[PDB]
Amino acid sequence: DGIHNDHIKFLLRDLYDGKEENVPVIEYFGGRILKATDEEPDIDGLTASRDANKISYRLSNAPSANLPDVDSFMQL
Repeated sequence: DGIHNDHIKFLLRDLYDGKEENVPVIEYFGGRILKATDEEPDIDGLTASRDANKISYRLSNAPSANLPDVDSFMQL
């Protein structure tokens, strides 16, 4: 703890000038998230709609073998 806290202190004082208000805050300490200057789904076999109440994703019922990564589909 000691070693880490000297680090966060050293680090605050050296890049936040004491102001812990400057230290950004997240819900839980998890993995960084990817920013898209797009924000629009350029994804095949997937359609994307939304209101103020609901976001709709649905995948083409066409038998064609074009669908999103199981990975991508969950990042979304």
